[PDB]
Amino acid sequence: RHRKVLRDNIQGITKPAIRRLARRGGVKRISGLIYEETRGVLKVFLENVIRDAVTYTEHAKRKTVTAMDVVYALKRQGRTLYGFGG
Amino acid sequence: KVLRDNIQGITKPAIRRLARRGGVKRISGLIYEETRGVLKVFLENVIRDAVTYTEHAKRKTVTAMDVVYALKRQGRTLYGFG
Amino acid sequence: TGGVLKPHRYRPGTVALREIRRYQKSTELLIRKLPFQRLVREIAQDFKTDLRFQSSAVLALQEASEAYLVGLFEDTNLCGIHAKRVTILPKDIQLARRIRGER
Amino acid sequence: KPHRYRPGTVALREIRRYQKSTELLIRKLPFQRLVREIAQDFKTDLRFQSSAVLALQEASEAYLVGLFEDTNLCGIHAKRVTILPKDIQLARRIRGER
Amino acid sequence: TRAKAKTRSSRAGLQFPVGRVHRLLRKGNYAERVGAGAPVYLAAVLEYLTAEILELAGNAARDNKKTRIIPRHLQLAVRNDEELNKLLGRVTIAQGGVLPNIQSVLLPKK
Amino acid sequence: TRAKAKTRSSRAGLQFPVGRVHRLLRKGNYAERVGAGAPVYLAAVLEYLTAEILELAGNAARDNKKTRIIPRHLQLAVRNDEELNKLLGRVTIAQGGVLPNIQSVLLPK
Amino acid sequence: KRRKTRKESYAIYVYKVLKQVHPDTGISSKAMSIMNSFVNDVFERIAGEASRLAHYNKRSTITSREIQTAVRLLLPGELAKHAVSEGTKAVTKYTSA
Amino acid sequence: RKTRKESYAIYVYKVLKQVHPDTGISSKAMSIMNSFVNDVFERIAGEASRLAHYNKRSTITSREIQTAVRLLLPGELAKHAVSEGTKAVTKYTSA
Amino acid sequence: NSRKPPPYKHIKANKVIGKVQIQVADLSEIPRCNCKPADENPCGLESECLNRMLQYECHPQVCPAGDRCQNQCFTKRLYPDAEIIKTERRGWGLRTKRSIKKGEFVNEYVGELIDEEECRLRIKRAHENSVTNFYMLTVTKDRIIDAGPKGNYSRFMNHSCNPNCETQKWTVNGDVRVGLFALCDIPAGMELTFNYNLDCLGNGRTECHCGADNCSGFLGVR
DNA sequence: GCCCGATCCCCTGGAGAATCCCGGTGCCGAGGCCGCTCAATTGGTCGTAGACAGCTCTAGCACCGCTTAAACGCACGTACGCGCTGTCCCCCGCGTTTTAACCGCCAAGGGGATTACTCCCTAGTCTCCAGGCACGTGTCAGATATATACATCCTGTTCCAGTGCCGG
DNA sequence: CCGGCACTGGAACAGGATGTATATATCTGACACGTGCCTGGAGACTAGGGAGTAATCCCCTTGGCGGTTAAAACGCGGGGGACAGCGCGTACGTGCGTTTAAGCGGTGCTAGAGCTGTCTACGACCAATTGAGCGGCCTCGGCACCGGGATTCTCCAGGGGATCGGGC
Ligand SMILES: C[S@@+](CC[C@H](N)C(=O)[O-])C[C@H]1O[C@@H](n2cnc3c(N)ncnc32)[C@H](O)[C@@H]1O
Ligand SMILES: [Zn+2]
Ligand SMILES: [Zn+2]
Ligand SMILES: [Zn+2]
Repeated sequence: RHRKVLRDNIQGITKPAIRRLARRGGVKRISGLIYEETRGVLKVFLENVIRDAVTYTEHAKRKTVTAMDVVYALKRQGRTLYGFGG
Repeated sequence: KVLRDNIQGITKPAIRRLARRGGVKRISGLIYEETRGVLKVFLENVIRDAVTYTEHAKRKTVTAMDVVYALKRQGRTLYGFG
Repeated sequence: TGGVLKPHRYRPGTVALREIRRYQKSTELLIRKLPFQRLVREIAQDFKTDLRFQSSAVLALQEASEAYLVGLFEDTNLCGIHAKRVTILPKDIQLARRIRGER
Repeated sequence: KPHRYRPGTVALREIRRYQKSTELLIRKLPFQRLVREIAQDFKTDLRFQSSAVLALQEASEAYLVGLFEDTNLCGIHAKRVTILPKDIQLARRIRGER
Repeated sequence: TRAKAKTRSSRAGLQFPVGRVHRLLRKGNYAERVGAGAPVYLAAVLEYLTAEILELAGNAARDNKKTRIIPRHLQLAVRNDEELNKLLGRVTIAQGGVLPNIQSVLLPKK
Repeated sequence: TRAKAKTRSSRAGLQFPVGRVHRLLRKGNYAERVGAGAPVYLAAVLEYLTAEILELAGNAARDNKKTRIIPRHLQLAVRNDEELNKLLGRVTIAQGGVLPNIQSVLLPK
Repeated sequence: KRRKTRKESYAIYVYKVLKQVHPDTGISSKAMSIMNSFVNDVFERIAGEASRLAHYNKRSTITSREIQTAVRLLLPGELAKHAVSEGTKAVTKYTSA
Repeated sequence: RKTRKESYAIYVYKVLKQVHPDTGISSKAMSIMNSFVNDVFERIAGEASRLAHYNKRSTITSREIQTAVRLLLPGELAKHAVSEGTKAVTKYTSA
Repeated sequence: NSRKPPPYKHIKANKVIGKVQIQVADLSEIPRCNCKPADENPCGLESECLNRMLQYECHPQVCPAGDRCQNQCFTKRLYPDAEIIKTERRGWGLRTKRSIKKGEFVNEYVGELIDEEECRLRIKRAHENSVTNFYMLTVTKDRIIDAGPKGNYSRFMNHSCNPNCETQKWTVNGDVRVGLFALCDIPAGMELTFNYNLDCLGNGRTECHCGADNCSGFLGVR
């Protein structure tokens, strides 16, 4: 029954961890306010997918979010994902 | 009985009206030869699918539902014709 | 010896803002029907020869073309205002389409 | 005088380094603790598989890497080389999300 | 046919055809079988989405001193509601025009 | 069964199972009656499509001087061909990376 | 005359729901086609999502429970909280009598 | 127990040994080609269905499966694959 | 020389005479602003009124501001002050008696409606006797505002190459009207002036005896 | 010293004036009233899909210890956002004359939508056998670290061009 | 009024330091192969209807013709907006010393996915019957357009009482 309450984990997306994604995309010079907006952009994309994964799960009467609920939730938004079983 | 040059029927004031409804206040002078180039490639991708939907039914008339299905095939649903 | 008294012409930017508020309230179509209809029949003459169109089939492409262009010119305006301008140039449409996905 | 590389090169040569490897660029445990927490608002006491947390990391990375590709075109549109916070909102608003 | 007839709409208390929705579910190749409370549920979610749009359409048609809903009012009805604009995001309504909006940086300053 | 068994994929000269495509069509609730020359046509297309994304992946994997094929080679053989890049436009390939590309304005002088 | 064949629509149920929320206004002919098409377009989405729900789980039936989940997946935040209510009420009122 | 899980693995592998005899393939790669095929299949059949339903029919035939290809594959694929299919269909009958 | 100007029928609105008609509008061809119950000046001077920035006349029955919108400035008619004073050799001219501000609704310009053919006939008739026809203003085609026979106290408005007020062109209730506004705020006591352009049909034998640094020119040249 | 035939601040006899009240008349489209026909309700029969109750076993959560790669502050100096000013040019408003879009007709025939009638092509059962999937296994392609070999990046000490400015 | 002992600016390339690459030992765990077994695909018939084929009827697509007139085309002026160039300073890139969790191996464990056996309620299927829904025919009237008095207001109108310049 150990439900260790979680809090303020969005700060695990550090500053270098965002500079690396910006580099992979082709960005040369990064400003100083992008770091607080990329987290806000990510925490919104994540909800719209985890909500649908949990919905697909509740309908099958289970308790384990599986690796196909996520693939279906993504395919439902026009973001098909190859490689994890389809 | 062939046709040609009829792309000059999308005249200059006719593009200014569409721009004004868009919301633009000033307009350059080379937009008028670039808009006719965006339009003539939106019509081909739709008339191609309309003519295919027609030929599949062995008809000779591009009816009004061929166009609605061809527009639905590209995520541009159109309400009010079927 | 004989003259008239004409008033001062409108300041630039008045007859262009009156139309913006006028056309954003009507609902008509904005391209001449017969010139738009000859264009369609010419374009479709490259896929199958000697075919016919319905009266409300030539009238359905025209209500989609306009709603395509009017919605493209709303996203061009934002790029122009982004680059600190008022005038939309030929290089705003390309960025609009590129970011949107069509190219 | 430790040879002091000039600004603009140590970034330009790690751009061309991160565009040849295909690893994952975010930390595993810090990312996993976040997915498990966002999913407390929808149902208490959930359980994630091992391959369900790796299916979201790749989607998120492939979303951000292709948001920054479009950011880096607005910034060049405005005649700049840096990307400010006002470039991301334009990209999203033209795509159609905001 | 030995008793008095009643439709399945009046049983649930709806105004949409529970008899016609069942037929479309069957003859449309959606699944091999169809439960018995699927049409009764699917019609009560269609009358609600219709009421929610016709009410806003009537409200926006009242505010031009008019007494009849024409395709412009349906455009002005969805484009201003934050959820219906998202349900009908990629949908064109024939002869609807656009919304009145001039950018705040174009207006003649002083 | 006087005659000897002859698979329905050899009658056509294919390698994809016409016997399994037909069943997946029939038991997939796509229509009521399923024709008899439909799976023979669908398998021939499925087999041609998977023999154009592999002829390019092989060539991409031989420029890194390798013998096996890994996901990176599929992303390279997909985003470098203009028809498959339009067919598989909105699709992510796990462990794919991105295409080497650096804008022409940021370069030094 | 060949007695033209009947073609059905929701053009008389759209016209009955209107007199419950506005007892005196009317509706236009070219603006009834739009509501017809809206119903024909929303019915198909909510049915074609229940189809896939019942197929992922290896079932063979649409019930009053695939339709409830398809609605939660299709409708936005607040719409999908009164629609479920109206549904789960119009079935309790039907299974009772 | 551990009943089955069918896939197109042993056919994709057969097709590989025709274009590149001296070549292998990694597990992950295999699990991508599998999903590619499972995805194109129900993207083509899901159009033959709608075609047959628009024309008030009941049979999926070669004509529906062929037109569903011109509405899916772009450009030269739509012209190569169609000829690749009319060969198999022709050879099947004369057998 | 204490005589007075020849009588002119003082009038408050325009009068139709020729073949032209009236285009009075209904309460559906009038634009609607974006103001709202707000400070003392709704649709006011500094108020960012959509109609006011576009030179339209607000309406008391369509605007949300009720009836106190300060854009209704073509019915209140709150005009300038004391009439003709004596100048050197010009006819009479005018001046102001009460001070005003910058960009204020100075009096309108009102008279009779004449068409082009009646206009050419009237000027050619007045030309044979060389009466020196002086009152003739136009706005659009087949519509010319005349102030010769009758008019208002706007007819003795003097010309200059460095003016003080200007002649705009507003749109009031479906119709177009001419209203003169101020360039720079002035205390009471400077004779109001505005420039205008001419149209020569014969020759140029007129000089600008107004008085300024470059003002010599001609009655059709700046 | 008082008064009178013409002459002006004011008035009102009609005429006008023009516009609110109120009333007919004529309509595209909508709103109701019957003849019809065929799809939805009722009542039973029947067979399979789905709901429970076990029962095995595996894989997700939780812990602990150790090493070291990555996050974090901190300081500097520099390339680059951002405001300002000047200039010129190209896009807007205002006339004039030209052209072809709209509208209202009449007119002849291509082909779309039905209907009747007779194949032949697919679903559906049996019967039988081989293709494909899980399991256990060997061996080799690709991933590490080690060492050395050139590309690239940056600068500072030599290297022409012209004069600093003073003058006779 | 243009120049000479000795000064002043503009250009460039080796020389390090770094970084990416060249060829090898070594090794290990994942890919490619048989092997045995089951279940799903192939062969042969049989019965019912979905679609191919021919012939009709009439809707409606395309084709001219003329006439009124609003929108497109063209050229002239004048001023606001796009673009380049400078100048100042603020914020981000780079390198280094250090603290802080991420990553990697064992170990335990038990919660819950997964699989199989009964069996019972629930939906498909058939026959019949009657009432709802669709096409068609009449309506009525709420509103667009005109008048008719005609009320509220002025306005053009010459004129009833002051006014006076002389008049008596
Ligand atoms: C309104 S009338 C002026 C009449 C009279 N001079 C006055 O000011 O009362 C305008 C006519 O005066 C003539 N004019 C020319 N220069 C003038 C000036 N400087 N002041 C007044 N009128 C002038 C012009 O011919 C013009 O047609
Ligand atoms: Zn206002
Ligand atoms: Zn107002
Ligand atoms: Zn002057």
